[PDB]
Amino acid sequence: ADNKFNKEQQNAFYEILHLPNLNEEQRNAFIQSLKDDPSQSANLLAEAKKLNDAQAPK
Repeated sequence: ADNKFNKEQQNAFYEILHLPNLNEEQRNAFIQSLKDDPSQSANLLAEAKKLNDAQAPK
């Protein structure tokens, strides 16, 4: 849990962390990037969401 994020950054953080189809590697990667530059919240969340969706078992 991280409380240094306000709203969008926080949603992005927790959503990326929540993404089940996003493996620990990429999850921790996007999380790291989220923490490194919170300004990329929507961007990283977008990439992570799209990647999570793409990596969704089919």
